[PDB]
Amino acid sequence: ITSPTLLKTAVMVLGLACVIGSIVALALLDRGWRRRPPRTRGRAGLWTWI
Amino acid sequence: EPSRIARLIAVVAGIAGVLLCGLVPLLPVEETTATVLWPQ
Repeated sequence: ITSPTLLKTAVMVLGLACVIGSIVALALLDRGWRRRPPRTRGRAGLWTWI
Repeated sequence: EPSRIARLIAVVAGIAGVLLCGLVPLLPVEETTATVLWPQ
């Protein structure tokens, strides 16, 4: 029947924000080596809606 | 360029996002206590 203290909550929030920050930094790093696609094939068809 | 900055952010927030999560099971909590007495 435990309950988190204030230090545990602060650490749990500030160490979860760092994960998102690092992933956003990785996303910004991926702007160099990204292999751009020809951007075609953008439809579905008929027998897929059925 | 926003490259030399992100290159170090992705490290100082990628290592401090592991060291700050590895000590979550060890931080203190507050536990409730219960005690039954007699006679009452």
